[PDB]
Amino acid sequence: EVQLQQSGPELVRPGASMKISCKASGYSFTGYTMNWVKQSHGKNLEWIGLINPYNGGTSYNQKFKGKATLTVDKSSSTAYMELLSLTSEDSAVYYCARDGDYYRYGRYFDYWGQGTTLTVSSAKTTPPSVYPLAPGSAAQTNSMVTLGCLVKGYFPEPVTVTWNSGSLSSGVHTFPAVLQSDLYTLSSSVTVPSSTWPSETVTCNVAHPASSTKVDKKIVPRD
Amino acid sequence: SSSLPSFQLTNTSTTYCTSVTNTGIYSCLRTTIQLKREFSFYLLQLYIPSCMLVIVSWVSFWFDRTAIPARVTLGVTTLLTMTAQSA
Amino acid sequence: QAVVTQESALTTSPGETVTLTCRSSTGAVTTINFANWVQEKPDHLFTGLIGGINNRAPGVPARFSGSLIGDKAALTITGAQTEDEAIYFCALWYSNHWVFGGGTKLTVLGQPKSSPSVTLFPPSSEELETNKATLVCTITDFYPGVVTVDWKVDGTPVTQGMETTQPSKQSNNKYMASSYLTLTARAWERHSSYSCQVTHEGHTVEKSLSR
Amino acid sequence: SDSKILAHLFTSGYDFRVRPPTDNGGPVVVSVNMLLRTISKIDVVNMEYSAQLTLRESWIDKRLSYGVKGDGQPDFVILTVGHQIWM
Ligand SMILES: *[C@@H]1O[C@H](CO)[C@@H](O)[C@H](O)[C@H]1NC(C)=O
Repeated sequence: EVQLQQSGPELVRPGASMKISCKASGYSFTGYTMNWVKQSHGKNLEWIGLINPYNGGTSYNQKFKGKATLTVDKSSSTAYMELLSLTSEDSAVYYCARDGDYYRYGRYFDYWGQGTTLTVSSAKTTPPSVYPLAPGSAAQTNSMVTLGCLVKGYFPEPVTVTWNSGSLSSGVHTFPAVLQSDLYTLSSSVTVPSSTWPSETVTCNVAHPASSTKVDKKIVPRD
Repeated sequence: SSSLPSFQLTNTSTTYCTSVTNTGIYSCLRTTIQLKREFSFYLLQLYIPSCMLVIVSWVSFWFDRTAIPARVTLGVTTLLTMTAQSA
Repeated sequence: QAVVTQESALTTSPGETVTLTCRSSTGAVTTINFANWVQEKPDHLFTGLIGGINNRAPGVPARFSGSLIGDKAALTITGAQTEDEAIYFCALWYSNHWVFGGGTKLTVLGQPKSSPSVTLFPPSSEELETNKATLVCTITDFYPGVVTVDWKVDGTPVTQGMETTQPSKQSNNKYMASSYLTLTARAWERHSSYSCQVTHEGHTVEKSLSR
Repeated sequence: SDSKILAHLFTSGYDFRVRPPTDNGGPVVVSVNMLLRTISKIDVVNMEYSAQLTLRESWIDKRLSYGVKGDGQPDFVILTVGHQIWM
């Protein structure tokens, strides 16, 4: 089989510039052209450029003229992409996609890399602020009740959320994080039987390795 | 490199060959290709069989004098085969 | 300069035949557009399916087949399978560059459809005390993973301040999502009622609350 | 008839040096047909072979459009000498 292993995720500040790798294996490297595709949150998949390992010839998208630079090292069978003048807009996941034809441009995507997550933010490390949330009063919960925590304003990702220090690990819903003005925010909810609440304590454990933070918060019933 | 039947291209070089002539000094470039010939054939087609042929010619020495059909055959046969090789 | 349009999402059953389209804004999708179809599994996995003139990526099942139905590109799956449930992107070639489409979220049902279990949470007094108050709307146990979430403050639709995550897969192959509402402290105190409307398939669930 | 049409095409400002117009700014699509008459003089030493063939190319030049289908005019006109078209 073939593989297209790229470099790991990186985090840099606006104005700087870094270079993503894409080490190929399992085939004649000089025979297949490499594409580079940008997957952002705000925008769809944006094709950047392609580069022919044999000729070294390149063809860029007009949108990325000067923003990207495709090079290639035949010896190590690796494709490189240098992104210059990084801004908040360039924060995305970058893939390297192989062309499918042997020593000719067939114009069709074959194999892809695992992707490289590039985050370009002008933010400092912020410890997470945890706020609880109690259920509403007007409802019929014959079976069970739903409560949760809200982690707001942390940087960078990720944060790990558990319940009762692991005692409650069945029933958890940790939703994806959103980017709310330079800071990240997610919320985790756990559904427990109404008979076990609020008779038994249910606390929210949140850990943030990037700032060495581990704050807890017990959920308190609402009037 | 495989396009050539007779030779195998070993090295390519880009040099300058600017020379001074009676009409003036003219700038000049020179691309150079180096060609080595395929030795494996002549080895296995001529050198190896003929070496064995020379060796075979020696074993007539180890034969007795009375064995005319043995030594005469080997002598003539070995010489005739060598001629074909040359052709 | 040019936009490629796909369907939002399509639903199909195992064994049946589904067709994904790829419409160009510049006109009819001709053969020099070199219709490419890319499959996206969860966890940012990508693979090529159908490309260029009549080329196929290695290992692509026989059920996958490309065509030019009407005046747009088409990706037809004859005899759909459970593992064919992913996001399908089509890319068109305008000679200078490639252009991808919005992508279609194809759902192959491995279980009966499920209505969303939606719950609304008021901003905590600890959070309501300072900075900004936040409404949380957790959506769970819906299938297919396609939901439209609308907000209402004092009966009027909220055009600003709302944010919703992409439907993430659950443990039982269902989907879940969360919606947030950003407001100022004084804003929350003024309005009479808040409401979270979630649209799944053809039905609508409503959660509301006051003060 | 035909000579009457060809003149009308080149009375307007036409430039065979200019690529034909496209509905959406795209590339000119040339459809190619090939007819092989003879294959001969295959050479294994020089890595070459001689081939005689008929090349047929086809493209659309709206500048050269002289009619609608439902007119008394002939579907096609043979281009005479003295008139250049983009190729
Ligand atoms: C080119 O390679 C040959 C051996 O194949 C060598 O003799 C020659 O010096 C080389 N030229 C250079 C400049 O390295």
